[PDB]
Amino acid sequence: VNLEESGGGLVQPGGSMKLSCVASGFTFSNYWMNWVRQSPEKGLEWVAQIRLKSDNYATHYAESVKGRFTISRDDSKSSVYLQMNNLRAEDTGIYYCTGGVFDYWGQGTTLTVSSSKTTPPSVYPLAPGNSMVTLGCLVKGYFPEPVTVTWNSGALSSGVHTFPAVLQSDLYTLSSSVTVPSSTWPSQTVTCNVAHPASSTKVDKKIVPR
Amino acid sequence: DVVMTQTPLSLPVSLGDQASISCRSSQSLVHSNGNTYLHWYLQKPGQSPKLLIYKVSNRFSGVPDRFSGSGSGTDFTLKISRVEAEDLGVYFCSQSTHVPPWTFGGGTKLEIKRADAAPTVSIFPPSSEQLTSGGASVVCFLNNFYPKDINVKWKIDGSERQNGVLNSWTDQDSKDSTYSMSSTLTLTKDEYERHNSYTCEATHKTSTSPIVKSFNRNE
Repeated sequence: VNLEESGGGLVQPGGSMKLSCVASGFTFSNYWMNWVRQSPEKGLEWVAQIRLKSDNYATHYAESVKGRFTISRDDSKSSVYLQMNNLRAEDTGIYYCTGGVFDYWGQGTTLTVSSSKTTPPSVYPLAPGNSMVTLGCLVKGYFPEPVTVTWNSGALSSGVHTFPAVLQSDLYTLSSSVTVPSSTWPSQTVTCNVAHPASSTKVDKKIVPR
Repeated sequence: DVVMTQTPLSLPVSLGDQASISCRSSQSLVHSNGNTYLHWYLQKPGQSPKLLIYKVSNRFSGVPDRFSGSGSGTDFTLKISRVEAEDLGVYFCSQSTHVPPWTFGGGTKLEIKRADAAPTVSIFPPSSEQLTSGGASVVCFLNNFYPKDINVKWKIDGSERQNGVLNSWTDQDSKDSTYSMSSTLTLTKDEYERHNSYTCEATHKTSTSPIVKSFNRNE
């Protein structure tokens, strides 16, 4: 099956945010839907729960999100919702839309509760200044997470390393490297694609020789 | 709230051998009916958790026969017969008996103990785009090495620098069981143009000598 989450992003402390989750590959109306989150300080934490029409639309919440979060389903649209009211910094994490307990997981959306502003990334080409040649892209000064890196629109993936973003006074910084046979660059172009959905921005950087 | 405890936090295992991971709960989660609402999950790096085993021993859809789940009452054991490279990741355990709430374990990281691999090191001077904005990051990639233990040293004109360095490791890659690391020395443009030689040095188990890549601003 497949579960796709939507919404999230940067929210200032105290604000509100709605998460939506479209489901397919199974019958949305015959399963318990749960929202689960993950973070380095909490680990995997069950958040909410909703049941069927034949269960009074029953709901359950974790003790820490009760009174602030509202789980809601829509069997017509095969969508679960999570209206999150009075968000605090503790709610920052990766939220997974799930079905059953916990049979099926979505990809997960990222929620960052912070009062800084959304900033689009700067993408810098990393060209060399061996039978293989390694190229790179440096992604600095964006907020919040995440950004996704691909190379040649995903056509290159076997020799790619993408590193986790680290937060500093320069906002987020991450890097990505790709390794291709040196006889194929720069004759066959290599381009890194950096997508930052929080800022509605995508950058494509063709790595050219210095 | 029932507490799930997974032991150990991390486990190394060679390919072909077997692996066992313990998951214990605060109380017996044996429902009045049947056995336990005990579920096992595998979260490969960069992905979401995926249900492997449910109700102690039942294997979920598309789970290979090498994943087996034992245990009863408070103790539960997940086993992997003939470990494969795609098996690496963090294994979790959840419980659905005493609910709410539904609680998970801390997670056990499965690490493939592969042969030693020396890093392939590549250094990159700052781009012209970044220099225009007044910044100057030198990037050093250390790719496809094992074990994960590694030290990176940045030297500027033969002098070591420690502040302005940003380090980032990837998780183990299932395609070759190696790790990779990115080391970034970030300077202002002003300081960068007052020096010539920039060097990252890798000290790793695979070599008594550090692996060195360097460049001069006189390209």
